Amino acid sequence: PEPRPALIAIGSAHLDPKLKAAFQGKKQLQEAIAFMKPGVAIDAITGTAKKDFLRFEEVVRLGAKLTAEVELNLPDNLSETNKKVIAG
RNA sequence: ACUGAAACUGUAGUAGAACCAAUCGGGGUCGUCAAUA
Repeated sequence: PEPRPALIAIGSAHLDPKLKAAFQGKKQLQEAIAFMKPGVAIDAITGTAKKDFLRFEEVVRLGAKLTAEVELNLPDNLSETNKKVIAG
């Protein structure tokens, strides 16, 4: 069989459009949405940090509400039972 | 003379080891102060 495409299209989840507008040109604020989380690996016998295993990771603050547009291009003939299966 | 489809930038990883909030100090003891007549 030929490969089926998806019935669901799912956009990228972006920050609220008005919040995004508030940020424009405020480079310092865009950086402040995220922060360094430290990361280190400990040696199991010495209980001390391994060599090499020290990392700093950008993480984005919790509380972000993002929304993505979704499209369900369901077939024209699909039954109401099968619609409710997809929704389920 | 016809939009390729489908695919999580994810997986493993202790911001930790070492470091004395500490060193010295009798709750003690005597003559000063003012300037003239």
